[PDB]
Amino acid sequence: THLLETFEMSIDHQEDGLVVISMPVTDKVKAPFGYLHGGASIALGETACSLGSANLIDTTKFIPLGLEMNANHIHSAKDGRVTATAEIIHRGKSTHVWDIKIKNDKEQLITVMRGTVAIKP
Amino acid sequence: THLLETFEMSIDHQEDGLVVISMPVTDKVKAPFGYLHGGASIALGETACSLGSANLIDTTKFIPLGLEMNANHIHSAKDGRVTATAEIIHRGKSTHVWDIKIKNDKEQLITVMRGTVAIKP
Amino acid sequence: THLLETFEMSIDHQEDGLVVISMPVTDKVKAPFGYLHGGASIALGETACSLGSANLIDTTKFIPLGLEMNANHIHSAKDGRVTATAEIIHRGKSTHVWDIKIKNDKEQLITVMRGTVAIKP
Amino acid sequence: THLLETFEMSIDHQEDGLVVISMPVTDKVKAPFGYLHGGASIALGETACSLGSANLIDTTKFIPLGLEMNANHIHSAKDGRVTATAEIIHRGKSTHVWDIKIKNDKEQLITVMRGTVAIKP
Repeated sequence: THLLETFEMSIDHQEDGLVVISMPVTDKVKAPFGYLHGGASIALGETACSLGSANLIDTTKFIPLGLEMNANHIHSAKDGRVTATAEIIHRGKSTHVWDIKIKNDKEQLITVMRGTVAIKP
Repeated sequence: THLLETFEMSIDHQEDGLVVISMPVTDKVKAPFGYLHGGASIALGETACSLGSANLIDTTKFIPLGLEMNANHIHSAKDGRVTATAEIIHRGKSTHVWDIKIKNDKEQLITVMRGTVAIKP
Repeated sequence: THLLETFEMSIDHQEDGLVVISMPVTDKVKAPFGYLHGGASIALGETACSLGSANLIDTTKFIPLGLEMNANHIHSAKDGRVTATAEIIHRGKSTHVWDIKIKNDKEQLITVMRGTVAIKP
Repeated sequence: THLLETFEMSIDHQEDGLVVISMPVTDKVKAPFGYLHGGASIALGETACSLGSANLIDTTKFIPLGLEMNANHIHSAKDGRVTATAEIIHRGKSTHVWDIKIKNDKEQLITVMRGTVAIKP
């Protein structure tokens, strides 16, 4: 699990075109200020659409590869859990485009993101 | 320190408009396939331009807040260290815009980013 | 109207937090290849959020200013009209964040876009 | 031709990995307010990295296809010409990543951009 383990990520739900993953906001993933580090949030998002694209393709002859990621940071989180919901926007043969919304415990948007995943042999 | 300590980041060089930060590529920050997780590289970059903006303002009066971040993933990193060089593009009164390039051991671009930092009271 | 005139843009529908704007796909807005220029589509989207943020503020005291825009180009538009649907994501005091989806005649996603608008005196 | 023609773009310089293209700031390309419309500036940049990728490939067999564009608007352009300078960041087999900086007359940064171009058969 690597990073996924380091961040204590858990997959709450998966279906085709949809991934919901969450993680605890701990000292380990805070910025020094400290509220959850924007980078930690983004890493959760990239994990979510990587898992999604992997679930949508044939693992045996293909591999999903993050190509482009972008993010707006909105509210902050200092405790509880944050939850990322990745929903697919486009399911191209070569690329997938995902929409990711990351919320805290108060249902506030913490980060809004889009990711582009290349599908490679 | 928090995430900065979790990822074992260290500043190699700072001067007005420039930050160079690096970190070792360990299992703790890999994706499960065995290469540095794209989100960890992005976290490195967000950190670099947050420090850079903090270095340009009166921090008794203002805080830097990451507003928008984007990133292209280019080559991968399996081991060694990765290094983020953040150079400022625009130092405005209310927003700073940063260019960040991240490279592995063999000087390959792993990630290129742009970061928009809000300056808040 | 300017560019909005040059592009023959027109507002299909408007309400709080929502803007639907369309334009004809003409030779004037085409890339030298056969289809609508990606930059023309993005200009439609940026106009859409600018109008929406304007509709959400006191236009006699503050003014909306595009700050950051990002776009995925998914499908092509060869003819007919394209339509941008901008829905607001976060309505902050100093920044508005918008989701924009642009579609052609055949219900295909042409462009998906996120736009950040500064609110300023 | 087409949008290039509409915007009166002039290719000022080309070499491998570099494209300099300018255009006049006319009412045609203004926002209503109105300075140069952000979208017009972005279309100029997307044009520059499209031409640059075309210059790098066998256009008897391949075409450049804009995949992702992002942009920070910085200063505004009121009149004269604006100039887009596109330099390549990464020239991959199937995708190219470009930096584009767009300036006005008074040497001010109007727009900074990163463009991701797909190389398609």
